[PDB]
Amino acid sequence: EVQLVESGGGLVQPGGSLRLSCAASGFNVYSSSYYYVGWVRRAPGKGEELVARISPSYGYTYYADSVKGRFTISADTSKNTAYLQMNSLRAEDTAVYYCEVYIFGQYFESGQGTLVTV
Amino acid sequence: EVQLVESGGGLVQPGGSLRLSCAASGFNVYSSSYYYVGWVRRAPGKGEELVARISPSYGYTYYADSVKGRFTISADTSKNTAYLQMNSLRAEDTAVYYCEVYIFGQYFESGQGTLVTV
Amino acid sequence: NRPINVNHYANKQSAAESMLDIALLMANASQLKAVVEQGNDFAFFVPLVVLISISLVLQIGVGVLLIFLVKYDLNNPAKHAKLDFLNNLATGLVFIIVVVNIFITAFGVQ
Amino acid sequence: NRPINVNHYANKQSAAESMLDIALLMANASQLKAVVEQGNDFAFFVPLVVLISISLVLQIGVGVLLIFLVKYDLNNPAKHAKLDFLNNLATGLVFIIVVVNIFITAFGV
Amino acid sequence: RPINVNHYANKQSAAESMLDIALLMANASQLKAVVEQGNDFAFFVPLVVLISISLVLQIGVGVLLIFLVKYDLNNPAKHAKLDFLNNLATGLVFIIVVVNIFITAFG
Amino acid sequence: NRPINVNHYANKQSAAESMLDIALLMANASQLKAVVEQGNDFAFFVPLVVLISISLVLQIGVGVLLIFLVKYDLNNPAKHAKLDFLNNLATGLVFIIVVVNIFITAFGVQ
Repeated sequence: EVQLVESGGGLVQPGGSLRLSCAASGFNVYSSSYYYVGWVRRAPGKGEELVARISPSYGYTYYADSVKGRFTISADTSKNTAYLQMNSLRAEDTAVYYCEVYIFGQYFESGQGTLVTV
Repeated sequence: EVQLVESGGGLVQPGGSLRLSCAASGFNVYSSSYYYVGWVRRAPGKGEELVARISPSYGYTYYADSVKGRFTISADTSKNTAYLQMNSLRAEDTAVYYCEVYIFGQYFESGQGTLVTV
Repeated sequence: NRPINVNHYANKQSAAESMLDIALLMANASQLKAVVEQGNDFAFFVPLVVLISISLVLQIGVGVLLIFLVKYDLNNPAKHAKLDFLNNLATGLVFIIVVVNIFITAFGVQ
Repeated sequence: NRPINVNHYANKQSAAESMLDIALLMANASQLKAVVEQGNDFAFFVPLVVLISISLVLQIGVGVLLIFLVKYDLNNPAKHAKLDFLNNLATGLVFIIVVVNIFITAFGV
Repeated sequence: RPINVNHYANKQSAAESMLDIALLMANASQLKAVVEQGNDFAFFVPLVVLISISLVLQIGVGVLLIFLVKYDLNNPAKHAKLDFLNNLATGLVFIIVVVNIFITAFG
Repeated sequence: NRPINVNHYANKQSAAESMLDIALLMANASQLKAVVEQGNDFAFFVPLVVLISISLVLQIGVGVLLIFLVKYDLNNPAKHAKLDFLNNLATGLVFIIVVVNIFITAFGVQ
């Protein structure tokens, strides 16, 4: 079974910082694999928003304009892990954040996700 | 396996000087390879900025316009270690500095940078 | 098994597409010359010249789009929205190109 | 919200290659007709017919390769061995098709 | 054991310059032939304009390839220039191909 | 900003070589046709046809080599030996193609 283990949610003051991590296991990975890890957030009364995505081998990254420059995603390729660093957290960042993994057309999502309250 | 080992953080006053260093291991390096080591800084309320970059096999260097002529990047290929000498630091230099490596067209960065300036 | 670098595969396809686009542009340039040399006396001069000119403009445009499709990296997730839009557009222009070449044939073979 | 599905991307590209191939197949067959209607009265009849026929056979072969490049799923990590080989072969045959269309264009003027 | 990748890219740019030189020679020979035909040829004006554009583009690409050889692909400060110059050369070389396709068709 | 991806750089340059080689194949094939159509009566027919034929054979060969260069990832030290050998060979053949096109020009100017 493919599993994503998610951690780092919590309660923080506005303007604070947090670091989510997502260790993925149960599938083979190589360099030049068409692989992404990312983070998606959901909140009451709002749509599902893709927060960040990384190609963990090549290091290319995407951010939503709502967090671009404030957030930063990174990869830990030999530990098959990704990290999302949050800084200058706004009240509007209050949401549940789910790790995304994408492997060659197969989409995997966090078993629970984790809650960020600002 | 690849690891970056990063050191030299500080909290010095304006006009002070510091020396970041970043060892790398897990890959072979040669008198000719497309190897780069560099330093990128990230700060609350400002974008990511590449501070300096070097090709250790060749000693060609790049610097930011706010950095050129006061910092100096260098590399010791005998111990696969890069150094960033930072001189005449300014309050605007208060940022988290992360080591970067590029090899084989694939990217690695330091797991946690350092804050350098008061 | 160890996978393909899918960006290199997609670039090599975009290159073969640019090569076939060149071969078609060179055929339609030859058709244009062979029509313009016959001139206004030919029974279908106006529509055939218009069709060939449209086809050439579209082909040069698709070649430019294929340059940009080779420029951007299909591994870069920030570029997905551009590579996807550019590839959809290139496929749609190649569709209009093939339709116009169907009509160029339907006139030329007379 | 999801990334590019590289199978749909490779399929759209292989389809566009097939459509440019079909357009060139029609252009070459129209030239073949125009040459065969002139026949042995034209000093380059034989080589131009040979070049056009070689182009048609090559590019029909490429179209069959592109049909297989559409059939195999670029998401499947085992089928990559066939997909890379056939995409190399298609690139080579497309290059030869270019070379022959260069000679067709030079000899047709 | 890895290559000096600057020597590789420099040597590629050398071959690209050499092909551009051979093409510029062939285009200048063709323009010489065209100008000896004069206005008695039907496509004289557009063929002369096509070859003129082709030569100007080729001189442009040749100067780009001079700079793609002078700057060092290992020098990280030149990566922005070498990237811009290489994308521009890919563009101008495409326009050169398209123009020589039409010069061929009107040949 | 991030360093040049040298496999993209070498791909783009080998593509520009392939494009300039195709444009020279067009120029040489047009010259060949213009010579063969004048035939044996031209003073330099034999050497000029020989030189243009050598140029074409070498130049199609270079195009095939450039298609093999793009096959190997310049990021991979396991393939640098083949990449450097094939690029040496391609550059040597391109130099010979230039020398032949110098002689083609020297006879074509007559």
